[PDB]
Amino acid sequence: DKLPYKVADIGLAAWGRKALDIAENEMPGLMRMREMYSASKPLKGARIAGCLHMTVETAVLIETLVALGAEVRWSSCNIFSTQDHAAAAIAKAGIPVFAWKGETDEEYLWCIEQTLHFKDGPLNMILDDGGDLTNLIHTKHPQLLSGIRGISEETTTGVHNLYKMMANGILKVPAINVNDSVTKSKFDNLYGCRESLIDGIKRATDVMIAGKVAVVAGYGDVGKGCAQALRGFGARVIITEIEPINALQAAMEGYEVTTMDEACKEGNIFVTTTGCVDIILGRHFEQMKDDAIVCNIGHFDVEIDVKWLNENAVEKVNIKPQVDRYLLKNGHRIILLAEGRLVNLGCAMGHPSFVMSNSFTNQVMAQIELWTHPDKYPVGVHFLPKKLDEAVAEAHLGKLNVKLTKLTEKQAQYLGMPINGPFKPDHYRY
Amino acid sequence: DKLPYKVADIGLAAWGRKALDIAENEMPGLMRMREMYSASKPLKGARIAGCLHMTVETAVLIETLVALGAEVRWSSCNIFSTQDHAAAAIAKAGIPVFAWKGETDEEYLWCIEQTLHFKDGPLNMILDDGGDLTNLIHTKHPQLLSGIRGISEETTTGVHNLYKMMANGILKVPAINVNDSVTKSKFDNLYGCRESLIDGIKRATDVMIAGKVAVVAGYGDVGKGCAQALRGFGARVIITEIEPINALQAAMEGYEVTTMDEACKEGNIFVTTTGCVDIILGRHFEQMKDDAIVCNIGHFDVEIDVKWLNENAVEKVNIKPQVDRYLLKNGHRIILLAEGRLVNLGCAMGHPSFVMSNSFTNQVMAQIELWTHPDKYPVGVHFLPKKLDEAVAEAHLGKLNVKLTKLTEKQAQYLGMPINGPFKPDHYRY
Amino acid sequence: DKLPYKVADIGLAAWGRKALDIAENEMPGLMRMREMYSASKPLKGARIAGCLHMTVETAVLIETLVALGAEVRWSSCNIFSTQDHAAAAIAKAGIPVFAWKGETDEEYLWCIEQTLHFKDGPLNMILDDGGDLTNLIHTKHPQLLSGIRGISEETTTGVHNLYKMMANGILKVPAINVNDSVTKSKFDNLYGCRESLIDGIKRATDVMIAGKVAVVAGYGDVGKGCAQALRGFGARVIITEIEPINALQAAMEGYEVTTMDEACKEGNIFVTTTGCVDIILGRHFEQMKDDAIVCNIGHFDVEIDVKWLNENAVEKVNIKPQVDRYLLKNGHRIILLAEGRLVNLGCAMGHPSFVMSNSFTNQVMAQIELWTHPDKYPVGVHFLPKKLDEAVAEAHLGKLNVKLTKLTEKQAQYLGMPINGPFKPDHYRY
Amino acid sequence: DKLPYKVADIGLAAWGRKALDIAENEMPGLMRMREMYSASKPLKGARIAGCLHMTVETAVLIETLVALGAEVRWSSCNIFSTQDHAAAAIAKAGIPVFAWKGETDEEYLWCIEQTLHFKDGPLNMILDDGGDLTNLIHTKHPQLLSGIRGISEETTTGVHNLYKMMANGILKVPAINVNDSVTKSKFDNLYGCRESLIDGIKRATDVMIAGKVAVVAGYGDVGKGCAQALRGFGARVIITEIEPINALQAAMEGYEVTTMDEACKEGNIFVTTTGCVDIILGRHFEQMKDDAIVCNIGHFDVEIDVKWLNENAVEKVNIKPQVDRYLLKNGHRIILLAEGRLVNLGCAMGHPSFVMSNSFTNQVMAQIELWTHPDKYPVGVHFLPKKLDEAVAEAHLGKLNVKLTKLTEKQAQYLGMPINGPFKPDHYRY
Ligand SMILES: NC(=O)c1ccc[n+]([C@@H]2O[C@H](COP(=O)([O-])OP(=O)(O)OC[C@H]3O[C@@H](n4cnc5c(N)ncnc54)[C@H](O)[C@@H]3O)[C@@H](O)[C@H]2O)c1
Ligand SMILES: NC(=O)c1ccc[n+]([C@@H]2O[C@H](COP(=O)([O-])OP(=O)(O)OC[C@H]3O[C@@H](n4cnc5c(N)ncnc54)[C@H](O)[C@@H]3O)[C@@H](O)[C@H]2O)c1
Ligand SMILES: NC(=O)c1ccc[n+]([C@@H]2O[C@H](COP(=O)([O-])OP(=O)(O)OC[C@H]3O[C@@H](n4cnc5c(N)ncnc54)[C@H](O)[C@@H]3O)[C@@H](O)[C@H]2O)c1
Ligand SMILES: NC(=O)c1ccc[n+]([C@@H]2O[C@H](COP(=O)([O-])OP(=O)(O)OC[C@H]3O[C@@H](n4cnc5c(N)ncnc54)[C@H](O)[C@@H]3O)[C@@H](O)[C@H]2O)c1
Ligand SMILES: Nc1ncnc2c1ncn2[C@@H]1O[C@H](CO)[C@@H](O)[C@H]1O
Ligand SMILES: Nc1ncnc2c1ncn2[C@@H]1O[C@H](CO)[C@@H](O)[C@H]1O
Ligand SMILES: Nc1ncnc2c1ncn2[C@@H]1O[C@H](CO)[C@@H](O)[C@H]1O
Ligand SMILES: Nc1ncnc2c1ncn2[C@@H]1O[C@H](CO)[C@@H](O)[C@H]1O
Repeated sequence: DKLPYKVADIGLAAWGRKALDIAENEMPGLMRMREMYSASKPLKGARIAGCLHMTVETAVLIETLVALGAEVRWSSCNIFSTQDHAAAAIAKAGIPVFAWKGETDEEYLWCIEQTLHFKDGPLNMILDDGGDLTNLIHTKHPQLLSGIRGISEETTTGVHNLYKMMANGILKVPAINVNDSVTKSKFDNLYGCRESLIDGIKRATDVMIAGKVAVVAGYGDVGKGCAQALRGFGARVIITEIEPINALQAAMEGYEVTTMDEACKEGNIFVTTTGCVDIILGRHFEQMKDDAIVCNIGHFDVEIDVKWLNENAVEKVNIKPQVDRYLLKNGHRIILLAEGRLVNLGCAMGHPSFVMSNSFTNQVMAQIELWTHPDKYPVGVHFLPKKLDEAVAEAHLGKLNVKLTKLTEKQAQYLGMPINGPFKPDHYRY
Repeated sequence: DKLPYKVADIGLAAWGRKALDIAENEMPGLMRMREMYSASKPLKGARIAGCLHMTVETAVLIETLVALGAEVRWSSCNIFSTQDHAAAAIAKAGIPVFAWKGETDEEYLWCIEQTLHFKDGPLNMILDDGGDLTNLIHTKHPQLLSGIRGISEETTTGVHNLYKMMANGILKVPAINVNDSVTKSKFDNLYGCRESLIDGIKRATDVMIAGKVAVVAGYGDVGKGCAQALRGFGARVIITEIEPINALQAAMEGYEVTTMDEACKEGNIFVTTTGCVDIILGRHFEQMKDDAIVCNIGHFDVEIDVKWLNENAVEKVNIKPQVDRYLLKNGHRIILLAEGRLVNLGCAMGHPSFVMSNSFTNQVMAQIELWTHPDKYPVGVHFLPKKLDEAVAEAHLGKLNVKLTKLTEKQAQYLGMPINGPFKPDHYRY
Repeated sequence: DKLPYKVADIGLAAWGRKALDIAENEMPGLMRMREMYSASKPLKGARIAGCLHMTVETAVLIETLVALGAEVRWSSCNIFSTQDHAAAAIAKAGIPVFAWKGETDEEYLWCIEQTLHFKDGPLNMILDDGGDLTNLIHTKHPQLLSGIRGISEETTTGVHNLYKMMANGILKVPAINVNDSVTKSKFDNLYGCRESLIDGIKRATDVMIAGKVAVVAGYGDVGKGCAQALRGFGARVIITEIEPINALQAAMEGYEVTTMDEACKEGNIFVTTTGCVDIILGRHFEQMKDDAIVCNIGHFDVEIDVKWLNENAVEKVNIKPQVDRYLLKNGHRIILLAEGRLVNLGCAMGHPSFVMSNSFTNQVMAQIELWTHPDKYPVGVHFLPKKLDEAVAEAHLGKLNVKLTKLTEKQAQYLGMPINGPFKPDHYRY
Repeated sequence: DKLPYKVADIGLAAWGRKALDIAENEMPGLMRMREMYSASKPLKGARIAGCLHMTVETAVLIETLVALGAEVRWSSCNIFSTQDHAAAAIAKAGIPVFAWKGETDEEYLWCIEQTLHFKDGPLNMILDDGGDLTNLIHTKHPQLLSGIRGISEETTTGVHNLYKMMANGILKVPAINVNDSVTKSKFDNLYGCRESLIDGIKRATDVMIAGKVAVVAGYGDVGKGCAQALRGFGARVIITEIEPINALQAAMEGYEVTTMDEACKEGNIFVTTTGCVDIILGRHFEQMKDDAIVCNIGHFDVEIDVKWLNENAVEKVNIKPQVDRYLLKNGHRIILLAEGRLVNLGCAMGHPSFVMSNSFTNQVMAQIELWTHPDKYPVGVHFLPKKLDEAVAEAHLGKLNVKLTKLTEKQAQYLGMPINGPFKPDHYRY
């Protein structure tokens, strides 16, 4: 009857395997969860449904969940985020995958539905990134909410929506805040974007960063990280915000701060890290310098009113996959990347293996807590035990040769914490 | 009988007032508290005794408190931090001041006792910086504990000693952790230091930063700032940490992380941002390069073992106030700045006015809650209302010309916060 | 008989043309040269044969040359650097192109042989980048030295070999040192590599640059630029050099200077900007941590002992074009890139359009001088008029929106230069 | 009769010497010129007259000159650049010094005159910095030119006024362009200001760099360093220039380049590195933000129209030595530093010892060339031999733990250079 998996070219399985083995070598954390729980298989009897850009990095994660005894039905939470060779490998591995690069929004949903029913019945766990899976089931298949033991959210947009469902009595299952995890937000969000964002602008535009004026919307971890990438290349970064604290940070860092109404007149490259709608309007395109490159890193595509463009451009010529050059009714052109969607994961390849492992480590730890200590997590959105947090970083210090110092009893007694024990307070903010 | 105030040279008040007039212009938040709460005098019937480095910046805070209608009796929490003209002006402004640069331990504790009693009776509010004002009373004069309505801690050491006092029911009066306030820890700690450290290093040694090797022990907000400073000058910074996360951060920032035992052989400039004992031992000094520069930026002077030096050095000469060249028994020399005490406030002038206001506005804000919302604060250690937190940054945006954007109804709905209302989640770390 | 051009897929013509259309807008200089001399056609009667990586950027150069009234026959100076869609356009446009990515060494030479004869007889002008075209003819077809009016050198290596043939009496025609031109050397060499080096490593390995140790061999313009790129992502850069001034530089910049013998032990990513043989040897390979990535940004592939790896590696697997993973006899694996040859041009797309236009303008400027004012250039190696030089930077100030300032008579008189007249002395080193 | 020297307070000897002892440790170059030429005493018979900011680092140059057999008479090329303890040491040493911080415009000249005649007769050698000494004699005492064997210029201004005198046949004695020495311009000019400018501002204003708008006029080596300094402190930096190449440079560095006319309205800190007059005019003062900080780093005081303020300001209050707060008619205040003269040497200590040794090694090298190999130096202005240049640097590598690499026969043969020999071509600009 139904399909066992749907990928682009299963003949990409071998090239992706080499890719996977190479990525494994950079994923210290993840490989550590394997050589620690493979025998005890803590996720035995689990049937996980995931919605995460099927990238080479997600395969390493998916095989880490399978090594721990879990069953997995995958999907990518992006039509352009998928990496076909990473998929045509997981499929070959025997894991039913439904994801290719460039699925239509109609395809997108079919792929997610394919991962709701296993052989031993419906799913019992959710691994989400963006919130499509947790909401698609919370509103489209409310009869499965009961057989689902736990939820995991990858990104901020996903965790902001959870907190909403909660405050609106719509959350019927417990979810863990992976994103907000220091070793997650202060690494993947910041450091990750610092290298993947421009990798995306470059591969698609091949533009020279030095000289340009880049406007970044929002100064969050993704903003602080994005802004550091352009500025470090020779660009002049302006920043727009709605948060006093964040706004002061950006200025105290050398960044001019204004509105997009006045900044759209100077910028050559525009980047949205914002979590909400209408960041770059048509009233902004009408003032942008010629060939101005516009992209958005945020999760969903509604930061850039891509509609105004396709409905107000004298013409639109696609240069190549996920790259568009429009001709405005004023002469200027506006190279649009990934049709307004995630730029790093659609024009490039996402965050680097190392950084990606820091987040998946947290994802695997979360899946293990939820599926195993159900009593520890009542319906709501819980953080992950700091202890487990500090654990992710510790698992990666070896691959970087980081040599931690060691307190003595003299100091331990002095400070008051354990020479061997914890001391990382919950107030720290990093 | 008693003394009205004890200061170095009251004839320094004229030059101070000037320096004070220049700083007011740079401390917007402070001024904004004045042009808002002087008439209503919210701190009325208040008798504040505070321990904080009597500098030009602590004078604008002090006079802002009296404007708000308080009774202030000052004192400095460091024998070298004081800024004479700043104390001369305060003394002349008729405020009871006890403090000068270069006091003996025996004088430093006398100065504190002088600010325990007011005409209308003992104190009832505490503004600390290090925990020495809240401890002296808690252990020496416990009987006044009753009269004390609240506590306000300026620095991480005070706040670390607060959660302890609580963990052993030693704390008999509530206190607000001003340090851990976003607009204080991520600005005064990090930025502040990113400017005032080297100033103290330079002003004392006039040493060339570029090309040296700077060893910074501890990668906190202070360690992240001090490192960058040196690093931005052309130095090669090595970092020593005990926490993996913090350590991972440095390693992800390009810094080389190891132990001091191995790094004491390479460094030229030694900076301690750690908050605990024995960072730089003799076991190190014995391996340091000729004329290595060693200083401490952490609050107290037990980071660097100045004792060993004093009792293991061939000869110790004094080039100028707070600068000492030691002649080790191996011929090598070691320039000690401020004798292991705070180098920025010791050899320099401390953080700049603009960053100091963020902390002082928080300071004033705190007292207004403690003294005015006692119910809201039960014995223990509390955080300052995020709302007022975001209020400080706000108060500084104008001076910087930061042009904040404003959400429309459409957006305000989307996201789910108030176009004009709050949306700053407490999960945020910054 | 003979072939009209030989490209990978002329069915890429369409795609390559859009790519060119986007570039032209980014290469202000080349167009300015077009919109200035396409009517006066200064290159009329000339038959240019160039050996420069046939990429999109060079496409714009060629079409500019032809727009100036010249005949052109092209070939790439690298077996992996070619950009087939850009060559398929130059092909359709009617221009004879003998290039494509991945040619055999035996093919690479045949492709150059095709660009030696035109219908009107042999070439009379040479546009080189590496020294292969000027050498092939000097040593293989000496009977053609008479017909060549001039030479144009793109890179250091080429201009280094030019200065030799001369010192040896082998140079039979005059050449122009393009590389040493300020708006090329300090722009292309430095800024081009600061952006394209990394873009080469990523697309090829997708390695996380933050947290790694990057060993850079050579601190020339290409070195200073690679160091800065890697060091801005969080990598730890160690530099190796044979020159004190350059060495004192890296040093004074925060970099650690040592020898590859010591460095090969700490390095994670190795980059050779040096222009001579044996920069990285097997004696090193056998000390490199696991999976170390080794690439070469110099011009020729003799900096890394590739021959050793092949004849000493237990096994070699090719992950994907220009990416090989080697298994040494100690287990460790070495990820070689581009087979030792140019990493940016072979793994990425070379430098971004903007920076290449500076270089490519100098180029067009040279061919005009040599072919038009031969009397000015007597057998040897010369520099491009300091005046023309400054003109390359001035034709770009507009696109960047740079607002130069203008002296007044009072000033112009003061200094002693022309308020409109030149002043940039040749002592200047930038 | 005449005076043996003139200092502010000879009692300052003791401490100066301590500072001189320490500085010697940071000047690996000057000491090397000692342990090498003190016995052979090459400057025997020389009566050197030199105008250079009499500072601790100068006293070291001076003492090196005497150790090499040269007689000496000194004066400061600045009214506020002198360091009284470093002059009270040279005086006690027995050397005739005529300098002291804060000398009226008339004392400045009388000091230079004192150093025009030695017992054995007039001067036969000049070591200048600015061109004061060399001009005063050329125009006031032309009768000494015959007895003067050579000239040494420390800075750009003077060197620019030498090529000038030459171009006007008014230069009657051979001079050496020391400034343009790579290990001088790309170190003293660049890395020197990077630390000296902000130290001057800081000590003077103690203002906060972070979050301010800084305008640097002139993007030369001095502009490159000051720009980078302010920038790494968290300040936004606007750059003004008249040169297209230097201009593109700033822009490809991310700096916004405009004109003071537009800029003056934004900046908070104004720094002049230009070499000419009328940089910051009254027309600019009337638009500046309140309490803006203005200062010049160039050599002489005519970049900032100080005369205008003095004659258009409501009132001018002196904050303290070399610091003034002016009151314009619009209520705004202008904090003027050093009265418009060098800000790094007038309010700070100048460049750190280490860097001042590279410059001073060249200084002592030139005198040994002019005063020992005259036939080699005809009337005009020459560059110090490249061989000697590379020596300066090479002589500082050890102190910084730099570990240069050595070429092999295999490579030297390759390149064509001497494994042990030189190769630093003069086409290199560094
Ligand atoms: N591209 C990736 O690979 C990737 C990685 C991480 C997170 N994300 C996405 O990024 C978003 C979260 O960003 P984060 O975690 O880096 O930081 P965050 O959510 O903390 O950042 C939000 C910041 O943006 C500001 N902002 C909100 N509305 C704005 C408006 N209209 N104009 C200007 N600024 C505005 C807010 O004030 C806030 O300071 C989510 O949508 C998440 O999906 C994507
Ligand atoms: N001089 C100033 O201007 C100034 C400013 C802020 C805070 N302080 C003082 O400094 C401390 C606060 O520093 P902060 O808030 O920037 O940082 P913090 O306390 O958050 O960080 C301390 C860091 O030091 C590390 N550390 C602890 N012991 C160590 C050891 N033995 N070896 C190596 N590393 C070690 C910890 O892992 C931690 O990450 C307090 O003492 C506070 O009083 C002084
Ligand atoms: N990939 C590209 O885009 C690109 C761009 C420009 C130049 N190049 C190539 O680069 C070379 C020119 O370099 P450039 O203009 O960037 O700077 P440059 O030529 O000035 O660099 C030479 C530097 O490398 C150093 N060096 C020489 N031998 C060394 C050795 N054996 N070990 C360590 N260091 C050594 C030299 O001392 C010198 O400082 C030529 O090969 C040229 O063909 C490639
Ligand atoms: N105080 C110090 O420590 C110090 C150190 C070095 C040099 N200096 C002085 O600085 C000058 C030269 O500096 P350098 O060697 O760093 O570089 P340089 O002489 O190359 O700098 C000159 C640059 O300034 C620019 N400029 C000239 N007029 C301008 C104008 N009206 N507006 C804007 N920009 C303009 C020019 O375009 C040029 O690029 C000399 O006067 C020298 O005396 C002072
Ligand atoms: N390489 C990648 N593979 C999988 N997930 C990624 C990757 N790159 C970024 N992400 C995650 O994507 C989320 C948003 O969709 C970010 O929070 C980040 O955590
Ligand atoms: N300029 C200064 N005046 C008063 N307090 C300061 C100053 N500089 C730094 N500090 C404070 O010193 C504390 C540690 O003693 C830091 O928390 C910071 O708040
Ligand atoms: N994008 C590119 N297109 C054409 N030539 C390039 C490109 N990138 C780098 N180069 C040139 O390659 C030369 C060395 O092969 C460098 O001097 C540089 O000028
Ligand atoms: N510390 C210092 N000692 C002596 N001369 C200095 C000092 N700092 C800078 N200078 C010199 O002042 C010159 C310009 O007057 C600069 O070229 C620089 O060489």
